Amino acid sequence: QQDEVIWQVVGHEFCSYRIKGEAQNFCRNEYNVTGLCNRQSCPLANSRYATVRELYLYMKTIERAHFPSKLWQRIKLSKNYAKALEQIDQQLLYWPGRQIHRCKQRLTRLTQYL
Amino acid sequence: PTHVSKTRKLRGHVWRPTVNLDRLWTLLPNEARDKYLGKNTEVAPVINVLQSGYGKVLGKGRLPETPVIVQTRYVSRRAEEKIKQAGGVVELIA
Amino acid sequence: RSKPASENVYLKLLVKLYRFLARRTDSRFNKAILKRLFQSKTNRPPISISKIAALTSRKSASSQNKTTVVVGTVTDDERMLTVPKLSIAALRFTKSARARILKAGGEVLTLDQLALRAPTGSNTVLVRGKKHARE
Amino acid sequence: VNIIKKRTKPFKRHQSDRFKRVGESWRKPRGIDSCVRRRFRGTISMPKIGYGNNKKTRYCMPNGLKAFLVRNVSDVELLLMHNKTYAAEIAGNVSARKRVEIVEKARALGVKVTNAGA
Amino acid sequence: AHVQKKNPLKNKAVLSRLNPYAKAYKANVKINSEKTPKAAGEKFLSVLHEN
Amino acid sequence: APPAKAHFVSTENNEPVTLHP
Amino acid sequence: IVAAAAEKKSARQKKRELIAKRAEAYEAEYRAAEREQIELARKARAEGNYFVPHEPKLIFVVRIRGINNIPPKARKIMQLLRLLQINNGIFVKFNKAIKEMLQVVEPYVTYGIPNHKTVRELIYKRGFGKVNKQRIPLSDNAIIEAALGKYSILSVEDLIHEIYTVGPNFKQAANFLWPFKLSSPLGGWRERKFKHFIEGGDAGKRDEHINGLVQKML
RNA sequence: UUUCAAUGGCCCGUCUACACGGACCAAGGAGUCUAGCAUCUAUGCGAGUGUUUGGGUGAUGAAAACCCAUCCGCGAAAUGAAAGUGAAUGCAGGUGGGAACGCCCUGGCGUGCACCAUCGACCGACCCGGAAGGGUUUGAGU
RNA sequence: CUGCCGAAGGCAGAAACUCAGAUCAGUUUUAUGUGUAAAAUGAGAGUUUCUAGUGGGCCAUUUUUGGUAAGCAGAACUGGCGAUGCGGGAUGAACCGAACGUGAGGUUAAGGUGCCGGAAUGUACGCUC
RNA sequence: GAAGCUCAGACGAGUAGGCAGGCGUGGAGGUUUGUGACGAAGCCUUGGGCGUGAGCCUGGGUCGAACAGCCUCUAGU
Repeated sequence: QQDEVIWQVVGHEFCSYRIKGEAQNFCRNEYNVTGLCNRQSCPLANSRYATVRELYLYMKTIERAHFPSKLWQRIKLSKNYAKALEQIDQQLLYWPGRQIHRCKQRLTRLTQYL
Repeated sequence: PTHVSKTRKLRGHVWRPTVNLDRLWTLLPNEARDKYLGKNTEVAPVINVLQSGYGKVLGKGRLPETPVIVQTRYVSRRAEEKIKQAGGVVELIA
Repeated sequence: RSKPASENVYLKLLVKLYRFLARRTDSRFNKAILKRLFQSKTNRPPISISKIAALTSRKSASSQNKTTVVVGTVTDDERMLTVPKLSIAALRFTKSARARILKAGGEVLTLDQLALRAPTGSNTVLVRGKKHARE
Repeated sequence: VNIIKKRTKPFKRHQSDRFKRVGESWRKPRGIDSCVRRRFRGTISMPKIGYGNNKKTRYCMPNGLKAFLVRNVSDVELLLMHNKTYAAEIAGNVSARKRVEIVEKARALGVKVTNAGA
Repeated sequence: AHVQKKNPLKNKAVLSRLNPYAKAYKANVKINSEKTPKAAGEKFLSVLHEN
Repeated sequence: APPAKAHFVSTENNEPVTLHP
Repeated sequence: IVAAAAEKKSARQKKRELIAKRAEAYEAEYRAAEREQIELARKARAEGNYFVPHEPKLIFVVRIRGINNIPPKARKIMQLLRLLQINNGIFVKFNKAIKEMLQVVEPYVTYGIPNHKTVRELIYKRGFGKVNKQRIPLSDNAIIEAALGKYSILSVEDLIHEIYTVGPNFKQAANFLWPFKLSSPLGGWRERKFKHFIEGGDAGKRDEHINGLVQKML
């Protein structure tokens, strides 16, 4: 239905990306920005977000969210760690700036992996 | 569910139904209310409380001034002239 | 008490909304709604559409366009044969009451639409259904 | 910040050092007049809520990283954004092939492993 | 705010904050200078050194 | 009742008398 | 923004010399009060007459017995006085009604008239205000002005004056003040702690000797 | 981890100090299911509510699920020993408090839920009268 | 397993709503004779409703009568015990302190400072073989 | 993880009794591209780690074919 009802059914407990333990839970979502359970970070439970994986970047928007096949758009970066920082932050300036730092840091850790 | 009981934490601790005239118009279907209530017709609607499962009609409520015929076995004392002052007549069914 | 006993997701959302409204406004009405949202069904009796119509058109009346608010169920009363132009915002409407309201008269609203129209409670009569009625 | 443990000796059940039918796991004494329950002198201490450790350091290993159980490479990848606060611990039933595959994945992740050399 | 209670009586800065008068207090003042007037009634001396 | 105020106790009229138990 | 900051700083400054002038006035009043008592005694001695000082309106009460084996009457009285522990101290408006009340808890408390240093020492070091039913230390004059601003008390010196001189708002000033939680006296008590102070013990009235105890308490 | 040194430490359970059980170990071992009733909570519907006594469909396992139908159960009306009778006068009655709201210009003003104090009428059973009218009797009544 | 509340010799808790009060107090003053009435101090005070366990006894206290070689017996109140660990009295169900989360530092209570035993074979004045 | 974050103060015996949150066992539905003959479960251990605790993970040895986390359900727990 909506973002919040999806959260309260999915985000809180029921999700194929939840890993609960002694006192903590983590996120396996290929769409999440922080790896943690939050309203700010769950793209299933909220509108358009962006995320990076190994580097290809997922992006979303609302008007075609009813079509899963073309819902997630992918842009590919294979130039430089520093360069990738400019494309990531440039394409998130006009987008909610809360998770720019988390996305940038994911770029840095994952380039360190490479 | 046994798991949420108290012992799982005590472990280690040792024949005549009646209707009032306020509900008489409820017995008639929605169509009858729409096509007889609130207007002036030479033919008057008839209410058969017997077919609805009521033996006696009692006298709690008011009525709209629309005349109506009430078919019943027993009728209440001043509920009769409640119909008559409303313009209807109680025709007793056997 | 600080949370409802129900697991209903939509009741939780309404609790979430009016928790913010109560704590960020000066509306004692909002505090009352939050308290009545936490009350249980035995403390949330249903109010009849006949009672709502009587209360609006009571004595001096002055019902006008004042929105009627009850934290509960607006049950229908078949005993009256006409329904006035009414506007009631409530937790839940029975299908009979909702149809009778909409077909002949005004409108029904959820507590969401109440927060959209009169978030502070201005021009809202806060009715409650009859308690006891023990059987 | 450093790590402080309020207590290191674990609480043994009373008389577990006298009987073998009595396990070492803690059981709260129930007798009304028992010395342990009435807390006399020179008696083994009872688990109290006051014995808990600092929240900022609770569950943390001596090196400060909380141990996170890992069975496959996916679980290794989940510690990518938490390598500074969590350490992957290999499940005891993971075979040798997945163990070497996982341990090099963690070494490439820069994630500490508490049972790597096994 | 106020993570630690500082005693004004041992910390000069805190005393300065709470009491904007300690800058000019002048505790030790000269009242006696030298001209002291010995004053005790002879009746008082007699009743004191009585019995 | 408030505490007794400071006042005067003239003794020239009644000089103190020595009392012994 | 600059105008508001300047307006804030100015009014806060004007409050500061106001506090300074009040504190200077109270200090001068204390010295003039002690000078007049000395002059009154000296002239009486010179004339052969006698002079009776004012009996002080302020009393400091310290509870010296634990919460065990206390009769319910004494328990209720000390509950009224807010002496719920040992070593707890309170300022009380000594009057006719307080005297007989203290005559019952005499074996359990010791009281005497505090001097200026004692009342100043206690409030600065052990002074904790009761704000929103919470125990908040008097670390700044903002707490005092926001909690007792309706009785013209704006600083610690103002509170000390209202307590030491027993002002019109003494009840409000004392009730704002959490009971003093004093330590065990350095050097200790006497040989027996639960006799009367007059009998070589420690309980009961001790007049001007409460200051010596309080110095050890602090 | 073992051990030593100093300090402390009476053998656990049961029963009103005693007494009764206890050589040791492993496994088993004691508030369960069900019928009714009551409080509370939650869910669905709401002057209604309840499919599974029954019938139809169910092919992929068919003891499930889904659908359909009249009785009938409880409730919608109470009182009387019983025949029986069998409820808004007066916005479905008023007064005061009363949540919330509105109006100004803290307070006042309205405004009044629920509920509580009052309060009149009505339904009856009781009495008088021959339906009207009169009681200051009554019912977990409108 | 842990945490919180916690008795009883009509209670403790839960829910439903009053008034920001002069509304109560194991209390003391004032007035009238332990009763009543109308200043101090403390506290947010409350009302209807239902629902677990208990209704025992030991010890001492002050008020009396019956008493005797001699104790003793019967009342009322008060507390402690009982649900209570800790310091001291050599040790102890009722004696003196003190009401208990895990620790660091300081200071004491009761009792102590010849040795066992942490602490003055300290100071001062007398008594005693 | 609005079921969250944050600041402050007070408090801490506990039987009868009341309330709340968790650990562990057998089986069922969902999920984990879940673990496993390159060794599952079990067992032993003067190894290591976590939790106040119920308990949990892990190194070494033995061993041979199944087993577990998460959310619900259930009980001869």
